[PDB]
Amino acid sequence: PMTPFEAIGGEQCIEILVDTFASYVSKHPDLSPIFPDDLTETARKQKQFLTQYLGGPNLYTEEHGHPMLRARHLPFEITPKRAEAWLSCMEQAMDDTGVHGHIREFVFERLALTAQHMVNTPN
Amino acid sequence: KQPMTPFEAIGGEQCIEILVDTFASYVSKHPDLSPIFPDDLTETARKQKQFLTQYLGGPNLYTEEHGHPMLRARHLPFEITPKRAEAWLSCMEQAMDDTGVHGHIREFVFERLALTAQHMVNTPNETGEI
Ligand code: HEM
Ligand code: HEM
Ligand SMILES: [C-]#N
Ligand SMILES: [C-]#N
Repeated sequence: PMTPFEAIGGEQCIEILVDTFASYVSKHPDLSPIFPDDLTETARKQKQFLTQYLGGPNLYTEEHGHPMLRARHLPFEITPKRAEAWLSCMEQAMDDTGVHGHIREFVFERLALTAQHMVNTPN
Repeated sequence: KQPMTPFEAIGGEQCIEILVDTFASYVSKHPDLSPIFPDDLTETARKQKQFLTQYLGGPNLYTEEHGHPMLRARHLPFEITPKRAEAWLSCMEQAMDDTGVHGHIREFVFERLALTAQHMVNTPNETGEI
């Protein structure tokens, strides 16, 4: 024991985490313009990626191949301000789904680092 | 008579401490690598030492603290190109040279590490690399 995926609560917790996150993303002025109007598909892939990243089944790469995550974000203007907005929505999502304690810090530190890596545009 | 574990054969903790500290120095200077690593590699180095210790047959310091390495999953968000894997291995080679790691243990460790690096690659090659 115990993968971050099991510690965070498994599929059930990822489901609601990402559903709540997508809701906040869709309502954030800094993010809603660059995401799809319908985030269903986006959220489906976010669940895949977070699942596989945190030690669950290899959902994302089994369907979409190599993650190449920064490259998939290149077509979008991802500014430091937008990275902040993203993490701000993940923070609220984790608060709303009960993700606390060491797993919260573990996951958020790694997504904050990842979000920094996605930045491809100055403010 | 017990053969040495690979971790013993390389010189144990004192070697792994020196090798990783040296490696992380090269990493932080490598233009292909430093952008994606944290600015302060101290936590990364601490984890690398723990990983490599158990990776080579020492105690399970990494798994006991962090859980299963699952390194391909843990590297999923990071832009790991074939080039950056070679840079990684290049810094390890230089680090091994600086720390005195030679012989069968060096080739055993490097060849295993070269397999792991290739498995971390999660971004296609760039133009000219086909
Ligand atoms: C730094 C701020 C970020 C912004 C502004 C951003 C924005 C976006 C946008 C607009 C898309 C397109 C969605 C679609 O076409 O369906 C996308 C895709 C995606 N993003 Fe993010 N993102 C950010 C960071 C992250 C982070 C930290 C992760 C960590 C897991 C992540 C994982 C993904 C995944 C898995 C996809 C699906 C890619 C695909 O297969 O098409 N992103 N992102
Ligand atoms: C192939 C080129 C590689 C690149 C570019 C690379 C890059 C990175 C980066 C940017 C991180 C994030 C640092 C952090 O969050 O602390 C990381 C974490 C890590 N890497 Fe690598 N890596 C590579 C290969 C390897 C190899 C070959 C090994 C082991 C033999 C390894 C073991 C680790 C470990 C244990 C961690 C810490 C994960 C954690 O517990 O958070 N990596 N790597
Ligand atoms: C990406 N959210
Ligand atoms: C990884 N270093």
